[PDB]
Amino acid sequence: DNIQGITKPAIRRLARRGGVKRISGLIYEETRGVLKVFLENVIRDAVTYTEHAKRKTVTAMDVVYALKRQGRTLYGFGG
Amino acid sequence: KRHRKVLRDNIQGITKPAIRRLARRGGVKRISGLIYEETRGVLKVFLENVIRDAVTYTEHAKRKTVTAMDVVYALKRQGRTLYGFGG
Amino acid sequence: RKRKRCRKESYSIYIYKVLKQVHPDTGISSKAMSIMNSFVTDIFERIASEASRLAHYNKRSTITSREIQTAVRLLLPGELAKHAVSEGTKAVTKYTSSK
Amino acid sequence: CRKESYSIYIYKVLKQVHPDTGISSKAMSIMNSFVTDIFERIASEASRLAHYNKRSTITSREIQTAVRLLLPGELAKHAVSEGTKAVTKYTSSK
Amino acid sequence: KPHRYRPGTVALREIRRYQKSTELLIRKLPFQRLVREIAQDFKTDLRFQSSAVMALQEACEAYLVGLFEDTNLCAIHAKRVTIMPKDIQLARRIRGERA
Amino acid sequence: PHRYRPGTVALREIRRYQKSTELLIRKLPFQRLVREIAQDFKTDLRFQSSAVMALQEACEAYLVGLFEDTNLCAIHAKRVTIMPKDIQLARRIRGERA
Amino acid sequence: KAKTRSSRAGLQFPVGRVHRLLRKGNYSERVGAGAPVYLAAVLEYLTAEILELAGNAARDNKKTRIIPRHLQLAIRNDEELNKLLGRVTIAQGGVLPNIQAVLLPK
Amino acid sequence: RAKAKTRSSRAGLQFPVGRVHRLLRKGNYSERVGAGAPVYLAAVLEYLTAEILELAGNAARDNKKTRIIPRHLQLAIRNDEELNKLLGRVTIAQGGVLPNIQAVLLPKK
DNA sequence: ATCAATATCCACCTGCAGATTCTACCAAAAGTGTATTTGGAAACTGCTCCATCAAAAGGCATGTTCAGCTGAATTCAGCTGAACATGCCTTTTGATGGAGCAGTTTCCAAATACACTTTTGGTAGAATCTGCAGGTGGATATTGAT
DNA sequence: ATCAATATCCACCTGCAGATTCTACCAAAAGTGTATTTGGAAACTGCTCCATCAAAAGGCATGTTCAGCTGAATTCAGCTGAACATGCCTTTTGATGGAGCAGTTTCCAAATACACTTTTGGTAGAATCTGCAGGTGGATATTGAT
Ligand SMILES: [Cl-]
Ligand SMILES: [Cl-]
Ligand SMILES: [Cl-]
Ligand SMILES: [Cl-]
Ligand SMILES: [Cl-]
Ligand SMILES: [Mn+2]
Ligand SMILES: [Mn+2]
Ligand SMILES: [Mn+2]
Ligand SMILES: [Mn+2]
Ligand SMILES: [Mn+2]
Ligand SMILES: [Mn+2]
Ligand SMILES: [Mn+2]
Ligand SMILES: [Mn+2]
Ligand SMILES: [Mn+2]
Ligand SMILES: [Mn+2]
Ligand SMILES: [Mn+2]
Ligand SMILES: [Mn+2]
Ligand SMILES: [Mn+2]
Ligand SMILES: [Mn+2]
Ligand SMILES: [Mn+2]
Ligand SMILES: [Mn+2]
Ligand SMILES: [Mn+2]
Ligand SMILES: [Mn+2]
Ligand SMILES: [Mn+2]
Repeated sequence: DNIQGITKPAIRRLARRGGVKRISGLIYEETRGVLKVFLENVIRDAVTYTEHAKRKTVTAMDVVYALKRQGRTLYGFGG
Repeated sequence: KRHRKVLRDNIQGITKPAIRRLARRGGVKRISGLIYEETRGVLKVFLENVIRDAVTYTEHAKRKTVTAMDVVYALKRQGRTLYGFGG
Repeated sequence: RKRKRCRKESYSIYIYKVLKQVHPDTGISSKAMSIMNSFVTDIFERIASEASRLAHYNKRSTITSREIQTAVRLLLPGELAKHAVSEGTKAVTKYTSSK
Repeated sequence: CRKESYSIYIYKVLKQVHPDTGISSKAMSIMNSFVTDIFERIASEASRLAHYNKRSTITSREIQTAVRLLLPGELAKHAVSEGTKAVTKYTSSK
Repeated sequence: KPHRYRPGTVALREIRRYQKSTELLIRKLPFQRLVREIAQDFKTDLRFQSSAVMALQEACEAYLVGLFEDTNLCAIHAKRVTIMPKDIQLARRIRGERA
Repeated sequence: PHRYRPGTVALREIRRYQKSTELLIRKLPFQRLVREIAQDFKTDLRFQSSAVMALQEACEAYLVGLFEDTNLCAIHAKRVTIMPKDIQLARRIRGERA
Repeated sequence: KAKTRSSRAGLQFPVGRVHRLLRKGNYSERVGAGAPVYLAAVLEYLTAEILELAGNAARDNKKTRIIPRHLQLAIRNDEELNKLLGRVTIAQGGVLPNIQAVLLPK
Repeated sequence: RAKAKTRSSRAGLQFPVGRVHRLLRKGNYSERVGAGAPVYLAAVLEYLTAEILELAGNAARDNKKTRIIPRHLQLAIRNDEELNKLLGRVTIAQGGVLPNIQAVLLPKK
């Protein structure tokens, strides 16, 4: 499974940047579930932008538009 | 030519038992004594943000009356959509 | 003396029609109708807007049934979108058969 | 397939405020996204304003109200100022 | 002899009472008074459509009833039954509001 | 043998990664991940490298702020250790759940 | 010989008006002929799905007439409508009955 | 005949008054755009760019950098009460977070 | 396990307010016919993007130790909830005066519409420069022991 | 707090590759100049809809007393999660080759835009219909004390 590729030391760095000092063991599987969910919502919308344009490549703008729909605006790849 | 009574301090009109009724609908069983002033603080901020925009919509339309639609448009900007008044 | 008159437009007559189709015996209060009217106008804007974006995104001057459909896929939860996409396609083919 | 950014205009504004400082390419694209972003926020609100009042035209008056609705208090105030400064100086030239 | 409900019992009855209902919970003249005071600080000599104060009241009460759900979860997360300002504060910040 | 007290490396690690701005999930398992998920939607989809880089930026920020939020919830319950129930509460209050 | 487009598409919703509204709202320079039809259908399907559940909610509370409480119950108890309307307030709707278990005696 | 002078120049702006006019037109925001609208808008846009780059630049000099990088943008925006709210739901690629350690987590001594 | 005290449910009635049905003008679809776009269907590129391959490198999985954190159990002071008298002030309802929506008309200041004519933003090699990978060498923090 | 002892960070320097800034062009926007439609500010003006005021009722906010139970504090053990060293392995990174595409250009059938002229669906009051708000009283549950 590829979700398990998102490893414990990576999830712990994110937590360190997010300012967490101590981390419970059940967190990493919890985190993967949430990351999983996030990626789906965003990609579902992005591919839907792709299919509409009759393209086969997902563009940066496709992800930017999806992220805007989801209320999470991203700067630096088009707006 | 005539005047109204000065409107001042009306946030205290939002009484404690009303704040207690709202929390009950919100599922609160027990309430700290300091809650009531906090709520008033939060409500006031809410109302200002919402009304400011409502009035801005009024100033723009060159009106003197605030309409339900002004308030519904304000509420939409602010991300809290209201159904049932022109919604 | 002379007199002046006005006119408003809502989805009320349609909402009532659809109400009678599903619950023939049931009625609807004004506040309830007004809420329903608010709902149509809302969904109408969300779809029209997203459709407008899709068109502008692909350097297109025209909103077609297809922009509407994609928009619908983006705004509705699956199985509300699955049914909606279905009902709408039914309407366009039916509309195209009798010209 | 020609593109378009606000880069040269941002670079121009960058050099007016800090002559000595430059901007990485990634930073520039972030700014380009910012300008594009706010532009849409203001235009939309202006479009909304016009339609609400059964109006066909977006005027500076619409931008100004839109700017009021979208910008935080001290930022609305300076922006509203700067924009009027820009329209007046534009009318000056006859 | 005199009868007394243990503390919490009347609270639970009230929670049930008011969740079953849909009436406005702030009294209507003091709320109106509050709104006219605030609105008059932005612009003077305004008037209000009735539906506009009622819209504002519905919107407010909805906001607070819901903040209280979120506040209530926060007290509980901290192994308490009593809501306090830090619960509202925590809730308002996670939500994305402030001060 | 020298040993730092538990918590001392952590406060050091927090400082490192807040002071910095690099991506924190390593790029290939992630790129790999994004590609699996997408084909739950279509096949022979293709990705601009910048598109996967965009998704990765979107993810880490999301998770980092959720982690800020989870952390406040943990401290609120007078703990220093975040747990699933903290992530649960933060996502509920945000509106992503229940 | 006149034949309303709503009739042609088998819809209650006014395909004609929905056409007018797409135009005078400026979403694009031109509007395709199928767009208001598809849209009017989706509007009609969604008001149908909601009124269905709200009617069910009125009958279970022995009422003939739908009131805003029934809209609110129908909406907040349906997983997908609740998502669609997650940021919507229904005037006079109330909340769903819910008491955290931690709060009950026993 | 006569001698051309760009609307940006007439308004004393660096930002493209002409381009902002075209974009308002081709975005379908209204049937018509007044001549004052793009001027006003372009000014407003320029001003916000100035305010950000001002503060983002001050931060680059404090890291001894000639070049503004996203970190300085992120520093500038998230440290200014108002810019931070305007951009409250915006992610800045390669921005990082503001250094902040919740005090409870620091040692007692 | 019973009892007294409460509160909540839940069905019965009925004029009346609020919802339905109905009427008749008329605004706005619909039908026609002419005038414009436009989004394709085929034909062509250059260019990103996959698909592999294989070094070398940090970075990750492991397992053991032990610090110290989370949660449990107890204790207690004081705060908040329940209950009741009292009386203020909201709620209703109603009449009236009057501002100011909203409906209309008429007319310019202002926008749109071509036709041309510069002028600029974008683009692509060539020509300078700033971080950057690294290296210290030194300070700065930290831990376990007196 | 001092002392000593690892361990880790972090400023002072420094040549060089990967980027930024600089040069030299051009199609495509932007600007001008002239000729015309036209949206919407103004000036009324009818008339809803709002702002007060007030009387009279009786619903609730208030203030007070008091004890149940909650929150805060302490103490403590067991068990989880941090830190660390070791060692294997996944990930980076660095070109290469070739196909599967998005991006253009250009051509016409097909689709959409308009303007009038009917023709009908939708709306506003008016005239009927009618749930059910509100006011009850008996049962059925619930709570808390002997
Ligand atoms: Cl989400
Ligand atoms: Cl070395
Ligand atoms: Cl000693
Ligand atoms: Cl002409
Ligand atoms: Cl306790
Ligand atoms: Mn049915
Ligand atoms: Mn009693
Ligand atoms: Mn203008
Ligand atoms: Mn009547
Ligand atoms: Mn080797
Ligand atoms: Mn009193
Ligand atoms: Mn040039
Ligand atoms: Mn140039
Ligand atoms: Mn360096
Ligand atoms: Mn280095
Ligand atoms: Mn010793
Ligand atoms: Mn080089
Ligand atoms: Mn003419
Ligand atoms: Mn006119
Ligand atoms: Mn007493
Ligand atoms: Mn006691
Ligand atoms: Mn121990
Ligand atoms: Mn008819
Ligand atoms: Mn009743």
